[PDB]
Order: sequence, then structure tokens, then C-alpha cells
Amino acid sequence: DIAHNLAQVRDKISAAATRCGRSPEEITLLAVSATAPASAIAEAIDAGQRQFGENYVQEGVDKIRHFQELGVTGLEWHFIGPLQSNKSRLVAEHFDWCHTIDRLRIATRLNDQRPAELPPLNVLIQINISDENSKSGIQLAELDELAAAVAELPRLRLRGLMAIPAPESEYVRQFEVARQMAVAFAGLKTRYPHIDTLSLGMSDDMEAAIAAGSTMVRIGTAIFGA
Ligand SMILES: Cc1ncc(COP(=O)(O)O)c(C=O)c1O
Ligand SMILES: Cc1ncc(COP(=O)(O)O)c(C=O)c1O
Repeated sequence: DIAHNLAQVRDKISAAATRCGRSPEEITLLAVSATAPASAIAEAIDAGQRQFGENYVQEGVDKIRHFQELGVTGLEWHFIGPLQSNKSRLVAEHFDWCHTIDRLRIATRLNDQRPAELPPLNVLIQINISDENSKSGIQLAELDELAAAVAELPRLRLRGLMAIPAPESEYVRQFEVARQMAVAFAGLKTRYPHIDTLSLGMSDDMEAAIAAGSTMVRIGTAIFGA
């Protein structure tokens, strides 16, 4: 039951925030509905969920159009998969957030292909913080350059950072890696305007991500199953 899992996930989030002195409202739950059918999302929506994350463009754009013509309003769609240049038009036309900005060219395409009547696309720069087997995300030493360039684009809005750490089961390493992301985030937050989103943490490391300072956790299986 999706509505029951939603409530169970929000309990774990609220628990973890409270334990480390944070207000539960500081942590946005982003329900990762990738691979989940539109019927399952519609249940989630009925249980009050409004923020949904998708890994693949055409799957995501089809859900977006579905709930639009149903006249369902007030949703927020986040593209959280790797973004190919040949699919950026659809992200720039249909999504509200994109978490995977890791090269300036792809961000300039999104800015150019973004219709003017829409609000700027909120974007996070993705950091490869600890995953040597991943080609996704920049190194921290490139952050200031990429952030400055991306910050300039008028149809985008730089909101913060995202990382998918390498899989880790030792809580100590989970926390140390997320702290590195929280430190970079704080550093960016001082100089850049409207930096308010650290997209970090999934079910396996949710506690350490929240204790380290994440503002948004990405939960998929624990909501929709597989
Ligand atoms: C294995 C795989 N999955 C998904 C995609 C992209 O999915 P979508 O067409 O929904 O954007 C690609 C792109 O070719 C792919 O190679
Ligand atoms: C970004 C992301 N978070 C989470 C999951 C799985 O959800 P859970 O956090 O419960 O492991 C997946 C895929 O289903 C995912 O792609």
C-alpha cells in the first residue's frame, strides 16, 4: 500500500531530523517514481505526495503530460537521471527541477531550449563525491568554475548541489562523505544567492545524510516497491 509506505517514510525522515536537532520541515521528500506506473503515482498524489523524481526523460514527460490533462495541479517534477544532449529539449520543456548538471554545455542547452513563459528551471550541480565507477558528476575542485558559469544563465536557477555517493554500509563513512557535501554546500551558500537545496541521501544512508545536513532525500523502492 503506497499511502501506507509514504506515511512510514515520512516517519523515518521526521524521526531522523528530530534526533539531530533539525526541524522535520527542513527535509523535502522526493518520491522517486522511476519504473513506477502512472497509476501508482496517482495513488501517491491521492496520499498527498506532490514531488516526484524521474530517471528517464520520455518516461517522465509521458507521466507529466498524463497528470496535466487530467487537470491535476501543483506537482513538482525533478529529472534526476543523466542527461544526454539529444534529450535536453524535453527536460527544458517539461520538468521543474534537474539535479544532474555536471557540464556547462548541457546547462546552456537547457537554458536555450527553456520556453520563456515558464519559470526558470531549478538546477543542482552534481558532484561525484566518492564513486570512481561513475562518470556522472564533477569533482569539487571544478565546482566554483561551473557554478559561476551556470549561475549566469537566465532561464536556469542554481539552487545547490546533488551527489550519489558510492554504495557504503559503514555509517561512519556514510556520514563523512555526506559531510563533505554539506561543507561544499555551505561554502557555495555563502557567496551564491538562493542556494537552499542539498539533494543527498536515499533509504540506505538516509540517517547520515540528514544528520550531515541534507535538505532533500530521494526515496523510491521504500515507497513503490519494485
Ligand atoms: C539503457 C537506456 N535507458 C534509457 C534511455 C533513455 O530513456 P528515455 O527514452 O525515456 O529518455 C537510454 C537512451 O538511449 C538508454 O540507453
Ligand atoms: C535516486 C534513487 N533513490 C532511491 C531509489 C530506490 O529507493 P530507496 O531509497 O528506497 O532505496 C532509486 C531507484 O529505485 C533511485 O534511483
